[PDB]
Amino acid sequence: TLTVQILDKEYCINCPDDERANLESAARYLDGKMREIRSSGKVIGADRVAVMAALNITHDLLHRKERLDQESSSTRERVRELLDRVDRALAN
Amino acid sequence: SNTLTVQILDKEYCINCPDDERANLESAARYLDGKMREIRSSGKVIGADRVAVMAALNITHDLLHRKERLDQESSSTRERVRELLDRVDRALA
Amino acid sequence: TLTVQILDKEYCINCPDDERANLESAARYLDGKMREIRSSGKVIGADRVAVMAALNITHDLLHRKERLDQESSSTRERVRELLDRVDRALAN
Amino acid sequence: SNTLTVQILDKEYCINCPDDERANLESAARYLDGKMREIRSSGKVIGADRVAVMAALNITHDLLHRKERLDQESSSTRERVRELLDRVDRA
Repeated sequence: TLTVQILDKEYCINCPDDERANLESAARYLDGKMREIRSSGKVIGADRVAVMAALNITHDLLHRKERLDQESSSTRERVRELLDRVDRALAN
Repeated sequence: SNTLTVQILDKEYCINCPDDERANLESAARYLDGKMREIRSSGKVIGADRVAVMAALNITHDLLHRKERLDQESSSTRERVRELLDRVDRALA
Repeated sequence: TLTVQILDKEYCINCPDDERANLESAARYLDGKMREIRSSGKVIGADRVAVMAALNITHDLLHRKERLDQESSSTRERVRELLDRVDRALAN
Repeated sequence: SNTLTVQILDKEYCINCPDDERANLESAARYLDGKMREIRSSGKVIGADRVAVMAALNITHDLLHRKERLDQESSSTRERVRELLDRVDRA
Protein backbone atom coordinates (compact mmCIF):
# COMPACT_ATOMS: atom_id res chain seq x y z
CA THR A 1 0.00 0.00 0.00
CA LEU A 2 1.32 3.42 -1.00
CA THR A 3 0.47 6.84 0.39
CA VAL A 4 1.04 9.99 -1.63
CA GLN A 5 0.25 13.62 -0.82
CA ILE A 6 -1.59 15.62 -3.48
CA LEU A 7 -2.55 19.25 -2.82
CA ASP A 8 -2.74 19.31 0.97
CA LYS A 9 -4.56 15.95 1.02
CA GLU A 10 -3.43 12.39 1.64
CA TYR A 11 -4.28 9.39 -0.47
CA CYS A 12 -3.77 5.75 0.48
CA ILE A 13 -3.76 3.48 -2.55
CA ASN A 14 -3.14 -0.17 -3.37
CA CYS A 15 -0.62 -1.02 -6.08
CA PRO A 16 2.02 -3.58 -7.14
CA ASP A 17 5.53 -2.99 -5.81
CA ASP A 18 6.68 -2.59 -9.42
CA GLU A 19 4.46 0.48 -9.78
CA ARG A 20 5.26 2.46 -6.60
CA ALA A 21 7.76 4.91 -8.11
CA ASN A 22 5.65 5.32 -11.26
CA LEU A 23 2.49 6.06 -9.31
CA GLU A 24 4.42 8.52 -7.14
CA SER A 25 5.33 10.34 -10.34
CA ALA A 26 1.66 10.54 -11.23
CA ALA A 27 0.97 12.03 -7.83
CA ARG A 28 3.79 14.61 -8.21
CA TYR A 29 2.44 15.53 -11.65
CA LEU A 30 -1.08 15.88 -10.31
CA ASP A 31 0.06 17.93 -7.37
CA GLY A 32 2.07 20.31 -9.51
CA LYS A 33 -0.59 20.65 -12.21
CA MET A 34 -3.15 21.32 -9.52
CA ARG A 35 -1.04 24.01 -7.92
CA GLU A 36 -0.64 25.60 -11.31
CA ILE A 37 -4.36 25.65 -12.03
CA ARG A 38 -5.21 26.79 -8.51
CA SER A 39 -2.86 29.77 -8.75
CA SER A 40 -4.13 30.62 -12.24
CA GLY A 41 -7.43 31.71 -10.75
CA LYS A 42 -9.32 30.51 -13.85
CA VAL A 43 -10.94 27.39 -12.35
CA ILE A 44 -13.24 27.92 -9.34
CA GLY A 45 -13.72 25.15 -6.79
CA ALA A 46 -11.40 22.47 -5.45
CA ASP A 47 -13.34 19.75 -7.29
CA ARG A 48 -13.00 21.69 -10.50
CA VAL A 49 -9.28 22.02 -10.12
CA ALA A 50 -8.93 18.28 -9.46
CA VAL A 51 -10.92 17.27 -12.55
CA MET A 52 -8.93 19.66 -14.75
CA ALA A 53 -5.72 18.22 -13.36
CA ALA A 54 -7.03 14.70 -13.81
CA LEU A 55 -8.24 15.40 -17.31
CA ASN A 56 -4.81 16.72 -18.22
CA ILE A 57 -2.93 13.64 -17.01
CA THR A 58 -5.53 11.39 -18.59
CA HIS A 59 -4.85 13.19 -21.85
CA ASP A 60 -1.12 12.50 -21.64
CA LEU A 61 -1.66 8.89 -20.54
CA LEU A 62 -3.89 8.26 -23.55
CA HIS A 63 -1.16 9.45 -25.88
CA ARG A 64 1.48 7.32 -24.20
CA LYS A 65 -1.05 4.51 -24.43
CA GLU A 66 -1.41 5.16 -28.19
CA ARG A 67 2.37 5.15 -28.73
CA LEU A 68 2.56 1.94 -26.69
CA ASP A 69 -0.17 0.33 -28.82
CA GLN A 70 1.73 1.24 -31.99
CA GLU A 71 5.07 -0.20 -30.91
CA SER A 72 3.29 -3.27 -29.63
CA SER A 73 1.53 -3.71 -33.03
CA SER A 74 4.82 -3.26 -34.87
CA THR A 75 6.62 -5.86 -32.83
CA ARG A 76 3.72 -8.31 -33.15
CA GLU A 77 3.86 -7.87 -36.95
CA ARG A 78 7.59 -8.33 -37.27
CA VAL A 79 7.39 -11.43 -35.11
CA ARG A 80 4.52 -12.77 -37.19
CA GLU A 81 6.50 -12.00 -40.34
CA LEU A 82 9.58 -13.75 -39.03
CA LEU A 83 7.78 -16.84 -37.72
CA ASP A 84 6.06 -17.19 -41.05
CA ARG A 85 9.45 -17.40 -42.79
CA VAL A 86 10.57 -20.08 -40.35
CA ASP A 87 7.50 -22.02 -41.42
CA ARG A 88 8.34 -21.66 -45.12
CA ALA A 89 12.02 -22.58 -44.63
CA LEU A 90 10.83 -25.78 -43.02
CA ALA A 91 8.35 -26.60 -45.79
CA ASN A 92 11.25 -27.05 -48.18
CA SER B 1 -6.80 26.67 -30.54
CA ASN B 2 -10.57 26.98 -29.98
CA THR B 3 -13.03 26.20 -27.21
CA LEU B 4 -14.04 22.61 -26.52
CA THR B 5 -16.78 21.76 -24.04
CA VAL B 6 -17.11 18.47 -22.17
CA GLN B 7 -19.31 17.05 -19.42
CA ILE B 8 -17.60 15.38 -16.50
CA LEU B 9 -19.50 14.12 -13.48
CA ASP B 10 -22.53 16.30 -14.21
CA LYS B 11 -20.46 19.44 -14.66
CA GLU B 12 -19.44 21.31 -17.77
CA TYR B 13 -15.90 22.38 -18.67
CA CYS B 14 -15.04 24.81 -21.47
CA ILE B 15 -11.43 24.27 -22.38
CA ASN B 16 -9.20 26.03 -24.89
CA CYS B 17 -7.91 23.08 -26.90
CA PRO B 18 -5.78 22.72 -30.07
CA ASP B 19 -7.64 21.45 -33.15
CA ASP B 20 -5.75 18.20 -33.70
CA GLU B 21 -6.37 17.37 -30.04
CA ARG B 22 -10.18 17.73 -29.87
CA ALA B 23 -10.94 14.08 -30.40
CA ASN B 24 -8.23 13.16 -27.90
CA LEU B 25 -9.53 15.48 -25.17
CA GLU B 26 -13.10 14.20 -25.62
CA SER B 27 -11.85 10.65 -25.29
CA ALA B 28 -9.95 11.59 -22.18
CA ALA B 29 -12.98 13.34 -20.74
CA ARG B 30 -15.12 10.32 -21.63
CA TYR B 31 -12.67 7.92 -20.03
CA LEU B 32 -12.29 10.20 -17.00
CA ASP B 33 -16.03 10.63 -16.45
CA GLY B 34 -16.41 6.87 -16.72
CA LYS B 35 -13.71 6.14 -14.16
CA MET B 36 -14.98 8.85 -11.82
CA ARG B 37 -18.50 7.42 -12.11
CA GLU B 38 -17.57 3.91 -11.00
CA ILE B 39 -15.45 5.37 -8.18
CA ARG B 40 -18.26 7.47 -6.72
CA SER B 41 -20.48 4.39 -7.02
CA SER B 42 -18.20 2.38 -4.71
CA GLY B 43 -18.63 4.94 -1.94
CA LYS B 44 -15.06 4.05 -1.03
CA VAL B 45 -14.09 7.72 -1.29
CA ILE B 46 -15.92 10.89 -0.28
CA GLY B 47 -15.34 14.26 -1.93
CA ALA B 48 -15.70 15.16 -5.60
CA ASP B 49 -12.14 16.44 -5.61
CA ARG B 50 -10.89 13.15 -4.15
CA VAL B 51 -12.94 11.20 -6.64
CA ALA B 52 -11.14 13.03 -9.43
CA VAL B 53 -7.68 12.41 -7.94
CA MET B 54 -8.31 8.69 -7.38
CA ALA B 55 -9.71 8.45 -10.89
CA ALA B 56 -6.47 9.86 -12.24
CA LEU B 57 -4.47 7.44 -10.10
CA ASN B 58 -6.43 4.36 -11.29
CA ILE B 59 -6.22 5.39 -14.91
CA THR B 60 -2.48 5.70 -14.35
CA HIS B 61 -2.44 2.29 -12.75
CA ASP B 62 -4.34 0.88 -15.74
CA LEU B 63 -1.68 1.98 -18.22
CA LEU B 64 1.20 0.70 -16.06
CA HIS B 65 -0.55 -2.64 -15.53
CA ARG B 66 -1.27 -2.75 -19.24
CA LYS B 67 2.43 -2.38 -19.94
CA GLU B 68 3.64 -4.86 -17.32
CA ARG B 69 1.10 -7.36 -18.67
CA LEU B 70 2.54 -6.73 -22.13
CA ASP B 71 6.13 -7.16 -21.01
CA GLN B 72 5.20 -10.47 -19.36
CA GLU B 73 3.45 -11.74 -22.46
CA SER B 74 6.51 -10.72 -24.46
CA SER B 75 8.79 -12.42 -21.92
CA SER B 76 7.00 -15.77 -22.05
CA THR B 77 6.91 -15.67 -25.85
CA ARG B 78 10.66 -15.25 -25.72
CA GLU B 79 11.10 -18.31 -23.46
CA ARG B 80 9.01 -20.36 -25.87
CA VAL B 81 11.25 -19.23 -28.74
CA ARG B 82 14.42 -20.29 -26.88
CA GLU B 83 12.71 -23.60 -26.21
CA LEU B 84 11.92 -24.02 -29.87
CA LEU B 85 15.54 -23.11 -30.71
CA ASP B 86 17.10 -25.40 -28.17
CA ARG B 87 14.94 -28.19 -29.56
CA VAL B 88 15.91 -27.74 -33.21
CA ASP B 89 19.42 -27.74 -31.84
CA ARG B 90 19.36 -30.89 -29.72
CA ALA B 91 19.30 -32.52 -33.14
CA LEU B 92 22.79 -31.15 -33.84
CA ALA B 93 25.43 -32.34 -36.30
CA THR C 1 6.95 -57.09 -45.90
CA LEU C 2 8.10 -56.45 -49.47
CA THR C 3 9.42 -59.00 -51.95
CA VAL C 4 11.74 -58.20 -54.84
CA GLN C 5 13.65 -60.12 -57.50
CA ILE C 6 17.34 -59.34 -57.87
CA LEU C 7 19.12 -61.33 -60.55
CA ASP C 8 17.43 -64.75 -60.45
CA LYS C 9 17.18 -64.57 -56.64
CA GLU C 10 14.21 -63.68 -54.48
CA TYR C 11 14.46 -61.45 -51.43
CA CYS C 12 11.83 -61.02 -48.72
CA ILE C 13 12.40 -57.97 -46.55
CA ASN C 14 10.57 -55.99 -43.87
CA CYS C 15 10.04 -52.29 -44.52
CA PRO C 16 7.64 -49.42 -43.76
CA ASP C 17 4.79 -49.25 -46.28
CA ASP C 18 5.95 -45.71 -47.11
CA GLU C 19 9.20 -47.17 -48.43
CA ARG C 20 8.07 -50.01 -50.75
CA ALA C 21 8.39 -47.96 -53.93
CA ASN C 22 11.85 -46.64 -53.01
CA LEU C 23 13.19 -50.01 -51.99
CA GLU C 24 11.84 -51.56 -55.22
CA SER C 25 13.65 -48.79 -57.02
CA ALA C 26 16.78 -49.92 -55.21
CA ALA C 27 16.24 -53.52 -56.22
CA ARG C 28 15.88 -52.44 -59.90
CA TYR C 29 19.13 -50.46 -59.73
CA LEU C 30 20.97 -53.42 -58.23
CA ASP C 31 19.42 -55.85 -60.65
CA GLY C 32 20.55 -53.91 -63.71
CA LYS C 33 23.98 -53.03 -62.31
CA MET C 34 24.44 -56.68 -61.59
CA ARG C 35 23.54 -57.66 -65.13
CA GLU C 36 25.96 -55.12 -66.55
CA ILE C 37 28.84 -56.34 -64.40
CA ARG C 38 28.03 -59.98 -65.04
CA SER C 39 27.91 -59.39 -68.80
CA SER C 40 31.22 -57.53 -68.69
CA GLY C 41 33.33 -60.56 -67.81
CA LYS C 42 35.45 -58.24 -65.60
CA VAL C 43 34.28 -59.55 -62.19
CA ILE C 44 34.36 -63.32 -61.53
CA GLY C 45 32.03 -64.88 -58.98
CA ALA C 46 28.42 -64.28 -58.01
CA ASP C 47 29.46 -62.74 -54.68
CA ARG C 48 32.04 -60.40 -56.18
CA VAL C 49 29.45 -59.28 -58.71
CA ALA C 50 26.99 -58.67 -55.88
CA VAL C 51 29.52 -56.76 -53.82
CA MET C 52 30.51 -54.57 -56.76
CA ALA C 53 26.83 -53.78 -57.29
CA ALA C 54 26.36 -53.07 -53.60
CA LEU C 55 29.44 -50.87 -53.52
CA ASN C 56 28.12 -48.94 -56.48
CA ILE C 57 24.77 -48.31 -54.77
CA THR C 58 26.34 -47.49 -51.41
CA HIS C 59 28.48 -44.99 -53.27
CA ASP C 60 25.52 -43.10 -54.75
CA LEU C 61 23.61 -43.29 -51.46
CA LEU C 62 26.40 -41.66 -49.49
CA HIS C 63 26.46 -38.82 -52.02
CA ARG C 64 22.71 -38.43 -51.65
CA LYS C 65 23.25 -38.42 -47.91
CA GLU C 66 25.89 -35.65 -48.20
CA ARG C 67 23.47 -33.39 -50.04
CA LEU C 68 20.63 -34.24 -47.67
CA ASP C 69 22.98 -33.38 -44.78
CA GLN C 70 23.79 -30.08 -46.51
CA GLU C 71 20.24 -28.97 -47.21
CA SER C 72 19.23 -29.88 -43.66
CA SER C 73 22.15 -27.91 -42.23
CA SER C 74 21.29 -24.88 -44.31
CA THR C 75 17.68 -24.99 -43.20
CA ARG C 76 18.73 -25.47 -39.58
CA GLU C 77 20.99 -22.40 -39.74
CA ARG C 78 18.33 -20.28 -41.40
CA VAL C 79 15.68 -21.28 -38.85
CA ARG C 80 18.21 -20.65 -36.11
CA GLU C 81 19.03 -17.19 -37.52
CA LEU C 82 15.34 -16.40 -37.91
CA LEU C 83 14.27 -17.47 -34.39
CA ASP C 84 17.13 -15.41 -33.01
CA ARG C 85 15.71 -12.37 -34.79
CA VAL C 86 12.35 -13.00 -33.17
CA ASP C 87 14.10 -13.03 -29.79
CA ARG C 88 15.72 -9.66 -30.51
CA ALA C 89 12.48 -8.18 -31.84
CA LEU C 90 10.76 -9.06 -28.56
CA ALA C 91 13.57 -7.84 -26.32
CA ASN C 92 12.75 -4.24 -27.20
CA SER D 1 41.53 -41.93 -63.05
CA ASN D 2 43.59 -44.59 -61.21
CA THR D 3 43.20 -47.83 -59.27
CA LEU D 4 41.88 -48.03 -55.72
CA THR D 5 42.12 -51.18 -53.60
CA VAL D 6 39.60 -51.85 -50.84
CA GLN D 7 38.97 -54.77 -48.49
CA ILE D 8 35.33 -55.85 -48.48
CA LEU D 9 34.42 -58.86 -46.36
CA ASP D 10 37.80 -60.59 -46.48
CA LYS D 11 38.15 -60.41 -50.38
CA GLU D 12 40.06 -57.64 -52.15
CA TYR D 13 38.73 -55.37 -54.88
CA CYS D 14 40.73 -53.16 -57.21
CA ILE D 15 38.38 -50.61 -58.74
CA ASN D 16 39.17 -48.02 -61.42
CA CYS D 17 38.01 -45.08 -59.33
CA PRO D 18 38.37 -41.38 -60.31
CA ASP D 19 40.80 -39.22 -58.28
CA ASP D 20 38.38 -36.88 -56.52
CA GLU D 21 36.27 -39.90 -55.58
CA ARG D 22 38.82 -42.10 -53.80
CA ALA D 23 37.85 -40.95 -50.33
CA ASN D 24 34.21 -41.55 -51.19
CA LEU D 25 34.64 -45.10 -52.48
CA GLU D 26 36.81 -46.05 -49.50
CA SER D 27 34.16 -44.71 -47.21
CA ALA D 28 31.41 -46.59 -49.00
CA ALA D 29 33.45 -49.80 -49.06
CA ARG D 30 34.14 -49.20 -45.38
CA TYR D 31 30.40 -48.78 -44.75
CA LEU D 32 29.40 -51.76 -46.94
CA ASP D 33 31.85 -54.08 -45.18
CA GLY D 34 30.32 -53.04 -41.87
CA LYS D 35 26.77 -54.01 -42.80
CA MET D 36 27.69 -57.28 -44.50
CA ARG D 37 29.50 -58.34 -41.34
CA GLU D 38 26.47 -57.65 -39.14
CA ILE D 39 24.23 -59.51 -41.58
CA ARG D 40 26.58 -62.48 -41.49
CA SER D 41 26.82 -62.39 -37.68
CA SER D 42 23.04 -62.88 -37.51
CA GLY D 43 22.77 -66.25 -39.26
CA LYS D 44 19.71 -65.54 -41.37
CA VAL D 45 20.83 -65.23 -44.98
CA ILE D 46 22.83 -67.98 -46.69
CA GLY D 47 25.13 -66.90 -49.51
CA ALA D 48 27.88 -64.31 -49.81
CA ASP D 49 26.02 -62.84 -52.73
CA ARG D 50 22.76 -62.61 -50.75
CA VAL D 51 24.65 -60.94 -47.94
CA ALA D 52 25.83 -58.22 -50.30
CA VAL D 53 22.33 -57.72 -51.76
CA MET D 54 20.74 -57.48 -48.31
CA ALA D 55 23.50 -55.13 -47.13
CA ALA D 56 22.82 -52.78 -50.03
CA LEU D 57 19.10 -52.94 -49.22
CA ASN D 58 19.61 -52.14 -45.53
CA ILE D 59 21.88 -49.25 -46.36
CA THR D 60 19.11 -48.08 -48.69
CA HIS D 61 16.46 -48.44 -46.01
CA ASP D 62 18.81 -46.61 -43.62
CA LEU D 63 18.97 -43.42 -45.70
CA LEU D 64 15.23 -43.54 -46.40
CA HIS D 65 14.45 -43.83 -42.70
CA ARG D 66 16.97 -41.11 -42.03
CA LYS D 67 15.05 -38.91 -44.42
CA GLU D 68 11.51 -39.69 -43.28
CA ARG D 69 12.69 -39.05 -39.71
CA LEU D 70 14.07 -35.69 -40.76
CA ASP D 71 10.87 -34.75 -42.56
CA GLN D 72 8.96 -35.67 -39.38
CA GLU D 73 11.15 -33.50 -37.20
CA SER D 74 10.57 -30.53 -39.49
CA SER D 75 6.88 -31.24 -39.59
CA SER D 76 6.63 -31.19 -35.82
CA THR D 77 8.77 -28.04 -35.57
CA ARG D 78 6.37 -26.40 -37.97
CA GLU D 79 3.41 -27.28 -35.75
CA ARG D 80 5.15 -25.72 -32.78
CA VAL D 81 5.72 -22.60 -34.88
CA ARG D 82 2.03 -22.34 -35.81
CA GLU D 83 1.18 -22.74 -32.14
CA LEU D 84 3.58 -19.99 -31.19
CA LEU D 85 2.03 -17.81 -33.92
CA ASP D 86 -1.51 -18.57 -32.92
CA ARG D 87 -0.72 -17.54 -29.37
CA VAL D 88 0.94 -14.35 -30.52
CA ASP D 89 -2.07 -13.68 -32.76
CA ARG D 90 -4.24 -14.57 -29.76
CA ALA D 91 -3.66 -10.98 -28.55
